[PDB]
Amino acid sequence: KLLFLGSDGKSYPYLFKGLEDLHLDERIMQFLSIVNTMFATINRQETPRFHARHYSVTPLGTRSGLIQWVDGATPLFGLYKRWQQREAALQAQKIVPRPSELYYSKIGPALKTVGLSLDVSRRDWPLHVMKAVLEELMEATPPNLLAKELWSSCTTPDEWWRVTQSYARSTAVMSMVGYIIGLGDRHLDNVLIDMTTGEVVHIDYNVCFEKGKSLRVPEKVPFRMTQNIETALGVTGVEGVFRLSCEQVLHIMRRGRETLLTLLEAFVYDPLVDWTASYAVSVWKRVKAKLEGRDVDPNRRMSVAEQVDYVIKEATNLDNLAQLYEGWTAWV
Amino acid sequence: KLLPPERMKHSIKLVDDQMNWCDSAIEYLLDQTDVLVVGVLGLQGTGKSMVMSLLSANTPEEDQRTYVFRAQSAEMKERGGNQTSGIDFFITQERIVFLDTQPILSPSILDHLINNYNLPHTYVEMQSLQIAAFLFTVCHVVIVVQDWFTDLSLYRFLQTAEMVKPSTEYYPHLVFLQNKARREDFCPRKLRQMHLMIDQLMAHSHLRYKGTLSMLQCNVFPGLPPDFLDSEVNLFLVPFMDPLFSLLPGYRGHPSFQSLVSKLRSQVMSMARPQLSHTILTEKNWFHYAARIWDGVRKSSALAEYSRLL
Amino acid sequence: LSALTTIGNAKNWALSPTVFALLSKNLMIVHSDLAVHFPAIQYAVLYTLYSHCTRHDHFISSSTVTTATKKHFSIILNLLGILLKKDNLNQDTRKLLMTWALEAAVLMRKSETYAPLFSLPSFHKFCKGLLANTLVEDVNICLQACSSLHALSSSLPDDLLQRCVDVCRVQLVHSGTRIRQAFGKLLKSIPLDVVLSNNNHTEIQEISLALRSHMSKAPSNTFHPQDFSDVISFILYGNSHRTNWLERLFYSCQRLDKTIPRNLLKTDAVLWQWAIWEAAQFTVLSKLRTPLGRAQDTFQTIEGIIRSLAAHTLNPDQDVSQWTTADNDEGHGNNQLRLVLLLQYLENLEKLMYNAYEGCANALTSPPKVIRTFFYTNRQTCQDWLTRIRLSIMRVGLLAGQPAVTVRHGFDLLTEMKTNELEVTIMMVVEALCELHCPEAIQGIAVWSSSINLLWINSVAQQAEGRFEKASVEYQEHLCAMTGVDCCISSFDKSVLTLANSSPEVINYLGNKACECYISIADWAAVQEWQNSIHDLKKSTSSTSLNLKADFNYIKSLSSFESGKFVECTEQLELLPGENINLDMKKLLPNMLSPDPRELQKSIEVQLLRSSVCLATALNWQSITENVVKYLKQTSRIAIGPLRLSTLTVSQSLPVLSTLQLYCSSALENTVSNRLSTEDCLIPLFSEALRSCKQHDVRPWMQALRYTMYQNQLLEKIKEQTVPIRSHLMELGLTAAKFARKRGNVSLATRLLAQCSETTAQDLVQHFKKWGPELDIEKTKLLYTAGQSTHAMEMLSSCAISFCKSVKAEYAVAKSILTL
Ligand SMILES: CCN(CC)S(=O)(=O)c1cc(Nc2nccc(-c3ccnc(-c4ccc(NC(=O)NC)cc4)c3)n2)ccc1Cl
Ligand SMILES: O=P(O)(O)O[C@H]1[C@H](OP(=O)(O)O)[C@H](OP(=O)(O)O)[C@H](OP(=O)(O)O)[C@@H](OP(=O)(O)O)[C@H]1OP(=O)(O)O
Ligand SMILES: Nc1ncnc2c1ncn2[C@@H]1O[C@H](COP(=O)(O)OP(=O)(O)OP(=O)(O)O)[C@@H](O)[C@H]1O
Ligand SMILES: [Mg+2]
Repeated sequence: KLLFLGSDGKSYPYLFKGLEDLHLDERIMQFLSIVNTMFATINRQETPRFHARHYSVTPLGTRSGLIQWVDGATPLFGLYKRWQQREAALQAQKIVPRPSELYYSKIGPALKTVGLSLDVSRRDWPLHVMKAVLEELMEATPPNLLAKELWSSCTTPDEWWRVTQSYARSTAVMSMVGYIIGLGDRHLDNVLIDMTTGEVVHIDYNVCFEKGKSLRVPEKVPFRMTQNIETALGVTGVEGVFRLSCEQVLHIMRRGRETLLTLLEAFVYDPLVDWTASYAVSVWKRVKAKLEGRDVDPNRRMSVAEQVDYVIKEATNLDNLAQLYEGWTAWV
Repeated sequence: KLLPPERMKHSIKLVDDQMNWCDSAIEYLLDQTDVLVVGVLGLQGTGKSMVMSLLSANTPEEDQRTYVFRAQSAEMKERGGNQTSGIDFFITQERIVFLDTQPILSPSILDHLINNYNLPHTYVEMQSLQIAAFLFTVCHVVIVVQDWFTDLSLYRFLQTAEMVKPSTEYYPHLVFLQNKARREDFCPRKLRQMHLMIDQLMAHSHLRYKGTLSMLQCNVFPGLPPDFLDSEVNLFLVPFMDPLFSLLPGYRGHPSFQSLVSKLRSQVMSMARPQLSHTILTEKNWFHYAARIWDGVRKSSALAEYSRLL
Repeated sequence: LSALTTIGNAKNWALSPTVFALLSKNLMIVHSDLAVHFPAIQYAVLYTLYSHCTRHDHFISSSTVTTATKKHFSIILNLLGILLKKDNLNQDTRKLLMTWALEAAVLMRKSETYAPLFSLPSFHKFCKGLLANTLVEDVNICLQACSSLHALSSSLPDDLLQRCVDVCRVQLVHSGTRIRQAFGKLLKSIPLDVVLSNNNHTEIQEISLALRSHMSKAPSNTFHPQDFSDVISFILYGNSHRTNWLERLFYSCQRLDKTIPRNLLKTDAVLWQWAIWEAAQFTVLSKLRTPLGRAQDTFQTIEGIIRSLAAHTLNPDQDVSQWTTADNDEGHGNNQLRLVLLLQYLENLEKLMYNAYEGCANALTSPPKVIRTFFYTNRQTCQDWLTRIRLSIMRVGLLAGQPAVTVRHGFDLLTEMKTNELEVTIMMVVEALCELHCPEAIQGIAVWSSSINLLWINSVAQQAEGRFEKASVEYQEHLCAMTGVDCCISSFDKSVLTLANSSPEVINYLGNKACECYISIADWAAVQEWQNSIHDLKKSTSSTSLNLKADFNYIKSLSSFESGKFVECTEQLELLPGENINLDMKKLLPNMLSPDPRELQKSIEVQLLRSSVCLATALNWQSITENVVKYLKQTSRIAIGPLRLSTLTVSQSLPVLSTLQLYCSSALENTVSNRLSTEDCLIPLFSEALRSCKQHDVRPWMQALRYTMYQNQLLEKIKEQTVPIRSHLMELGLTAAKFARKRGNVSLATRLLAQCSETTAQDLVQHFKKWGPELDIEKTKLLYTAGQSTHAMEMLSSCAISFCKSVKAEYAVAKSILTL
């Protein structure tokens, strides 16, 4: 991490990246900018702006790279860490365990009681055991970690309402963009919240284009729809501004999918992009199928409302959140 | 059932002109804590009364005939006499105590005492020392007003007064106010000399005359960097009373009088309030403590020792 | 430098280094570093340059001698902009620069031949410098900058006007008096297409950032009990017992031994927020042992006041002491201010209590161990008290016109109720959301509640979007299906309208909403029919609980005024409360006035109507103008209350009704003194709002049309030359018609089209088949929206045929062909 000074005496930090190609990140950022450009017209008659926060990255050859630094954003893992510290301090009167240790402390006795052991492979594990462990873990972490944070970070009720609406719209836009692209590995350290405006910004754009399904522990959820995220949207949940915003975003993307497909095709035929790090053709076909609405169907074309409902249901069922990586923190 | 006790319209006399206590300020005091005490010191025509009035409950646009602290009149200047006598008392609505003070070593008091110790000359000096010590032991801050720069005799008097004070030692903050400033005195070159002289003339004063009330940070000098001064002491300057091209006013070279007065008032009000004795005190407790201190200072021993030396 | 004036001030010397170039480019080092240690040299150089330039009219005519001075004005403007943009200037230098800038500006618009000089970049730099030099500690400098900006208000781009709007908004609430009036006039001189824009305000953002930074800091524990007592006395009773006291209090509450910007210390909004936060912090940190009483005494007092306000909200005929009666027009605004401060104080208290018993992360500092250990054991009592007073808090928030407070409280109450007060909470939350124009939240709540009879929420959701016709039809259908008797009234075809777009409390709410819906679209006949139907239903059902809360006298007065019958309008107005009709000025508003903004808006409208009828009767010059001008001036001064209150909180927007009322009052004040002889007597609502004000309903244009038709009719009683209002009226009517059609209001759109052209589908077809092309296109669009697509397409084709042989045919032929 470095620091630069401009003509206006402004501090512009950056970050170095060696031995890691950043050619794909530049294309991803360009795609995000093009997508955000489509919301210019709809932003003229709507208080919550339809924008997707992103940074700029520039490669310095084949392995080096300079990534911009975004300040003012706080990661979501900080809230959980602070809550754990506060709970430990309160319990002491009358360090904190890591997510892996905490998860194992509960998955051990359950497996021992059901008849299996920790030596068994993760794939050959009962579903009821994992579901019970997840339910027991969620009952301990309160869902007001993010809602109360935004409420306390404001000054007046009007400001609170404005930031709440902006946060809901930003979350919906980011979720739809991630689902279309196929971004994965969205843990608490890869999501940042801006207390000044309530917008959400991502960080690591590495596991994308449906790359998390081939890992050691595949993930099926399209985006992160944890308990805290849902509670921070209000009492309604995902049936208020979130659903409408998602539908509007999908309508905008589907109306102008020609330019997105052309940009993706151009990205595929790029000699400076290292896809392996016919794969590009498969990725383009998957993106085209998702945009056309035929995500999971032989020939039936799902509508915008049906697609939103199916995606939301697939990202909230307990059958998919239990069988996930320990570091993903599905209980907070 | 929570209305304020009362509002003071004019300052009262805390100490009679005969160096006698006047217990008549308890009617306007409460049982609240964290009180601030401000005192003033200066020569005869420096303008301590006007400064105290403008800093307590007055505005420059108001008239001098309705000030909280009586000021010198035009008919009095021609006779070369003083106006303020004894010690005054006044408390604003913010529970801030202001204490006035008669001129020290002024010829008016001497002349008035001529037609009324070995000679009637050391009495004025001792009265001035008594007032200085009292203000240095029962006040949170003391402001010294100087008509002209470098009198060369006020520093020695201040050191002597602090050396003969009544009594983990407490030393109130000292503020150097230069009244009736001119354009020549509002230059960085002269400012450096002023600060250097003030610092070198009070190297072993033991008082807090630096690190607080820095006019450099009060936007007085826009492009003057803080490093330009070796040691910025607490010194403030107060100026004298204050188709389209032809209507341009004259060039003064110094900020407006109202702006500087407001800045000085804000800085004085936003100052610290350290503890005086080894216990917490309230308004009534502070009044009783001040009365006891004055009584002890009157019948003190160090004063007699200094008296036999003159 | 002084000796050089002999040749510098010559009256017409061909030397190599020109005096202008020597004092403007050669001596450029005096402004870098010499201006800090030796400002006299810089002042002398600037003074001689100004004296030399003022004798040649700043070289405007030129922009031998003429050719040599062909680039002097640009250099002068660039120099002024660069110098003003600096932050290391002296008082004398800044004053001289401001005087020079003001002289140059006033000079700029005098000619009608200097228009091209507004496109060069130096002008933009000069404007930027003027805008960046305001908002300073000096008052005279700010006044000079405001006057200069107000001089050449026109000819500026949208960026400069947008920044000026934010500057005026932040300066509207100042401790002084001249600054407020100057900025108010400057703001009034800006068109509505920019004031009502949804652009972000930078000044408001900085204010919010400063407040957030101060709140995130550790507690100071310097707020004395006397300060808290004074604040409480001024909020609950209105008597502060202190003779600019906020700044003095803030300064006295600071410490130098142990960081809000100084320029922001002159604003009353920041000081009020700081005082409220400090009071809440003192109350929480003192174990609720405030001088007001014991721990329970404060809770009982707040509960009693909130309950009294809630009870008064149900029935306006209550006359709450110290909250509804004032002594003049100044106390009325103070009442609303006190109520807003009370709500903010309650919110801050709740935040502090939550942080005390639970804690935050990177937002608020953890309180001491004693405070936490005390609030942890007594958390249940606090939660119970908050839940018990939440119902009343919602009503109080709704009365004060603060839907955010009631929405937040309703959400918290709904969340706490995880186990017959469920319907009232949903009703209040729905109404609050409708006031904020958030149909998505309403739909979400409807869907959420459907999983627990409550199908009428969709009607309010549709109404929040601006569809009054569909909302009213749905309201009537729901009332008829829930009551059992036919409560329908005459209206437009249900099929065409749809194609285009059991408790007494619920019945009363639906009836009141329908009445308000009819009043919004300005349908007097519909209101009368609805009233008759409501009376018949109540008499045939013995409800004994339904009662419309709307003064019918005001509606009758509005109908009479709009119809042109001033004789009956005066008689109707003679019964309304308040001061008598003009034939004393400070106390215009009547006593026993509730703090509800609706009442204030009604009073302002009544005053405007009284002034209009008085002027019309007096006309058919200081005979009846000395009093009307004062009346309008007071009305305009009182109408600025809501705008000033909006700045107290970080709202990022301004009310539309209040802004329009203020603009209408200003227009009337200008027309009474000018007799329709200047362009300043017209409303600034132009067609430019079509592409920048699409987030507003059709109500904004109703007031503009109501006050414009009056002037149009009054034009027939003036013999002297006047301003052309026909074009303005036609443009305003067309824009309103487009806005109404976009929302499906076919009934109102038909009326607007008929008025501009001077209940069945066939009626529109048989009645319709500079502003010519626009009117034809609008008619075709309306016909298409009504369902007759073939007729609309045929008419558009014919219009295109006739437009192809026109003179310009630039924005008409292309638009018609694209639409077809
Ligand atoms: C609390 C600890 N933190 C969170 C982890 S943090 O880093 O310290 C922090 C981060 C921000 N925000 C921020 N802004 C700009 C950039 C990054 C950032 C950080 C780390 N990695 C990347 C990264 C890496 C690899 C690739 N590329 C590929 O993977 N494949 C091609 C792309 C991006 C980017 N983060 C704000 C505050 C803080 Cl505290
Ligand atoms: O009535 P107008 O002022 O002429 O607006 C029309 C049109 O309105 P309609 O949908 O009622 O025909 C659309 O306005 P919005 O729906 O965005 O509010 C807009 O875009 P769409 O037609 O795609 O909806 C655009 O029409 P276009 O984009 O084809 O140019 C615009 O026309 P103008 O910009 O030429 O005025
Ligand atoms: N800054 C100033 N500019 C102009 N005139 C001033 C200024 N300060 C004081 N004066 C005037 O000069 C005189 C100074 O006497 P003032 O009443 O201010 O108090 P003083 O000199 O401390 O009095 P005392 O003689 O009691 O010590 C008054 O007439 C006052 O109006
Ligand atoms: Mg005096």
